[PDB]
Amino acid sequence: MIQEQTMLNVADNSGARRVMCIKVLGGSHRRYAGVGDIIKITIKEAIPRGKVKKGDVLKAVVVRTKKGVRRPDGSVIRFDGNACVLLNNNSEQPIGTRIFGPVTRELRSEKFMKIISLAPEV
Amino acid sequence: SNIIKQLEQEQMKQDVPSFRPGDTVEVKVWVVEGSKKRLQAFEGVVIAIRNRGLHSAFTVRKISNGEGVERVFQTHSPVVDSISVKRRGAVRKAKLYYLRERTGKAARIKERLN
Amino acid sequence: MRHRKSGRQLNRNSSHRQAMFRNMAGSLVRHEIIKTTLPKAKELRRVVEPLITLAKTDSVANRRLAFARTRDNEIVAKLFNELGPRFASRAGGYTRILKCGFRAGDNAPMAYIELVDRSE
Amino acid sequence: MIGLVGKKVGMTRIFTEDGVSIPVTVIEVEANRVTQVKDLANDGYRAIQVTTGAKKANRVTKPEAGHFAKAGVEAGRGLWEFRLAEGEEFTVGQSISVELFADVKKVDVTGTSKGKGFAGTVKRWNFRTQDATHGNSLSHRVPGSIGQNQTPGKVFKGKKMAGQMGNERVTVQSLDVVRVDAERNLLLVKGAVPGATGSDLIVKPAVKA
Amino acid sequence: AVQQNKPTRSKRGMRRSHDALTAVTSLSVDKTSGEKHLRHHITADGYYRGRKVIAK
RNA sequence: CGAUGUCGGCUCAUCACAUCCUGGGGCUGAAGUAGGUCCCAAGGGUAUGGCUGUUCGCCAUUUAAAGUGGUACGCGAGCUGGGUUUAGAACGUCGUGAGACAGUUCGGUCCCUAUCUGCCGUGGGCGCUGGAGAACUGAGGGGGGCUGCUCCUAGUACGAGAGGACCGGAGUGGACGCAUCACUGGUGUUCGGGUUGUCAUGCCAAUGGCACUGCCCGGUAGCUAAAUGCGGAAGAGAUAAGUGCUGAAAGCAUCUAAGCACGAAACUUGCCCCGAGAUGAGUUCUCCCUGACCCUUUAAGGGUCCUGAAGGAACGUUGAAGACGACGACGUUGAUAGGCCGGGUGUGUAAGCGCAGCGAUGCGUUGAGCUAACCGGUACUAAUGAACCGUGAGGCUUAACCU
RNA sequence: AAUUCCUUGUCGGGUAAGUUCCGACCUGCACGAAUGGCGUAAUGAUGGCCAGGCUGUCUCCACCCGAGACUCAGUGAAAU
RNA sequence: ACACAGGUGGUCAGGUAGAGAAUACCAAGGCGCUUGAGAGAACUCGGGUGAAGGAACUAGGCAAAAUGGUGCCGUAACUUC
RNA sequence: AGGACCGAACCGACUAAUGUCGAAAAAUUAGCGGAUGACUUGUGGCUGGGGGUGAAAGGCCAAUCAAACCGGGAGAUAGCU
Repeated sequence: MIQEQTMLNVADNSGARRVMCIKVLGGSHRRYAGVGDIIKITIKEAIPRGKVKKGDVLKAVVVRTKKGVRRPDGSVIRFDGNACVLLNNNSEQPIGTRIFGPVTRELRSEKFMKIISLAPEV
Repeated sequence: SNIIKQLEQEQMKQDVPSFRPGDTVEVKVWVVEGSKKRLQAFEGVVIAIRNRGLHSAFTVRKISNGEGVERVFQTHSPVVDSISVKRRGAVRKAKLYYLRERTGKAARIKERLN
Repeated sequence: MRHRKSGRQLNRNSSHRQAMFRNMAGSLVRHEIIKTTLPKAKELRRVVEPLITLAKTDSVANRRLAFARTRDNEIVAKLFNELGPRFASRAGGYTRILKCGFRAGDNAPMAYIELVDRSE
Repeated sequence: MIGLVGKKVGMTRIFTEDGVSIPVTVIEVEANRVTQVKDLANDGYRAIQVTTGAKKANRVTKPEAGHFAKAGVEAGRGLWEFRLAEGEEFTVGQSISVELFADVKKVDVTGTSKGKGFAGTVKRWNFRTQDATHGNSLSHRVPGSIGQNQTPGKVFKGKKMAGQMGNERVTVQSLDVVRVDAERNLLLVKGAVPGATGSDLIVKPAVKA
Repeated sequence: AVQQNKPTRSKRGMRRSHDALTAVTSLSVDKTSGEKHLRHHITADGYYRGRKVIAK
């Protein structure tokens, strides 16, 4: 459950380390983000050598939440600490070549094939 | 109810290996990948067990690469192939929710070995 | 909306509510009959009945649990020796509620909650 | 077509072979004997009157006991009515069973909802709670403004206010059927139906076919 | 929260209509004593349903 | 002017159409996608934030879109008091001065228990004409009506290419609304456990009181959402703007004059809900009551004696029903509530004794003991036999029917 | 600027976005030297602003324990 | 104005924990605040917990939460030292 | 040593909530500030109406103050209601 002003943990080594969601995309008057929705975020802190630095405003997609995604039977795969994978504005295509931590099967939507095919688990 | 209880016991799987909360449990779960019904594994520590007959469930906490995963499981589900206990853990408290904040050597528990 | 809830509040805090039955059950155990408020009588059945069924089989563990509740020695002495083994045949429903007019000071229904005994 | 009277008996779940769980509601539907067939000569409209369950032969009344004797069937609890579609005709004495719902796919479960009691305007009409600080005095969950001023000079009829929430008679539709048992007299429908465990449930096929 | 015009005997009279007291007149007769007691309540002498239960 | 509280915000809105979106069209300097503008249309929808007291506005990011307005520039006996518009104070400024400045800045008690109308709920009385118990019909009234994207059609039409549809169908989302706890959970001061201080139970032990439940770890039933289902419709009738056919007046021409046809989320039905107090009081079905008397102002009359049926109410046990009434269940020919039994769940290896250890403590007995509201049972307790209200076959006229 | 009307001056910082805040440029509507000028450690129930912590302040409320509200019994007001 | 949650100077001032006349539980000693009985709606008041998020609220972090003790290690800019 | 530091009694009264025909004609509750000093307090004095006192607000002087109260000028006067 990610609404605005939520601090996240950067899953990819694009350069960011701590980001904040400025607005949930995918509909009007939307409450919060979730599973694998697209969100427009800002970076609150980046590493000195990353591709991106502090102050940028670009898209992202959640991969791990503490709210947890629900399997079709009643199983949840809750995690510890919210995460996201950075993406370019116009092109979905992520920025980080490596992904730290697991992702979930619900993220598979062909545009995130690049992401799941760069996952260390699940 | 004579009806509700009847509708449950006919759907409950007969062989569920018993285990107290805290054991190192490995669970093989059926996973569906497009056109393949693969059987991926999941081994971790049980931190909670809910007994509700047919609606019974249990949780398993695995400290994966980087950050930890807390995955629950439906006991009487067709998705849960097998359940195997590795290390019979010894704790004297029902739910190990004090373990969600412990890490490293602080998280480890005692073996039963009675 | 209290759907399917149980346990009358009796216009008292948690402490006082528990504490009054501990004192009230003592009066019922000691005199075999009391005169209280009608709603207070109906709630006393939920406390005494266990304490009597608890006193069926006399032991070392039971004489402490019957002391953990009621906090008295004369109550535990009267139970387990005279009251306790006396209800041998009867299974539950040891007490009896009988309504009696109203309290002549505030108009509250009164009730004589007694045990099915008193053949002295 | 027609509907059948039932009783909600808790909720459970079914596990499909692939493992997908589906929330189902156990609806007992026993022998729905038909007491009165309504004719267009007496009524003008076409319908049937059924009953189910069984009451006590000391609690049932003389006026209604004669009604059952007029039909011949046993004195069941309650009496309901279902509309006919002109392509059917039932007989008095016919015991309509749950087997009629074998071919159906979507039904409209109808039942008396749970009595929420005299609820507040927040709990009832989904109002938004005002600020619980910053100086707010004696007003955190009230309805607030209920009108304009002098020009209207009155509260418009239909204004959402505090009233009896619940214990109404709602109709949940398009619930997909799952299993129809004739032996145990059951009916499994996906989703949650109205009413508490142990109330009536008029069950009829979907009008939105 | 203050009245504009005072009501009358007509208005004050209508409001007291439903607030009229009840009449029971269903006094029971005791099985043993044969006295008048309320329904389900004990008699003035402690007798109830025939059996003397208060022993007083 | 023997008082109409002033801006803005919160809350809650309802209405107009001069329409921001979605729906239907005409024209295009409309090839396509996408637009401009005009007409028809008010069913539904119609941002979140930064700065500002601001309405406003600029900015960032969205959205199908972020409409303009009325409603005392809606809304203080609903809230706020940040601004203006008290007394203190100071700055620039004006004045010799007290002081003054929609110039500025810091500070500054915002009253009310609702008789009436209105409105949301919910009963009592009576009527509906013999009384009662039910089941409906349905006049009429209310709710609901939003939409994105993806894919198929088809990368076809179109078009130098780049790009890239119409109509129609399917899938899956957001917001909103209704319902419900099976899963995920929160709560659960009535259940179990741990533990600090302390006082009491004579003391060890074991328990209990108090300290915000002492402080916390859990957690049943309910409740509930962040949880899970479901919904908006299709269609039909009659039309709007528009498109028409035939076709005169006016030999041609013309959608219109006669006549016939298509035509929108709008209107009326279709989907659910309330509903015969709809005094126009309707319909259907079943049930119960067919004793005599005197008077007479001989009136649809009065009063008494003999009978009081169906049924209602009352009292009780009460309830996933409820402020109180009301509504549902049950009242021994009993499963209504409590208790009891068993089970379930929770909690976690009681107590005692035995055993090892200098001791805290650990070990065995023992996953025992204790387990509130839950499930299935069992009359042990409490629902007493009765009395109360309600009557004795139901008016006048006329018509058609049986004698 | 507690002073600047024009003004949300302009530039830079901070924020994704800053009519307030911080450092400057002076074009001082109408600062300025004991109606004191400019600094200033410490101090402040002081004025404005930022960040960590922290949370039901809010997103959007949900449940629960008590005191009234509600019914019965006694006594019994007021503004108008 | 009252048998009014207010104001009224000095004195003695136990036990355990504790620096303490703080604070918590008790002693000596004195009390249950002169309306009660049910029910367990909205709403108000005083509180408790809270998923995910963490000032997005608002004029403003007002309020709540959080921090809190003893000993020890350690402690910047600036400074009237 | 200290108009020193933290902190009860004590004195004070910044925020917030309740209260607003209140329990109270400025209090309650939860937090605040000073707390060896220009501190605080008991007791008894002394200063008085254009006067007093005032670490100065036009505050305070018996719930009344940009000139108190009681009585008397006085039935002031009132182009006003």
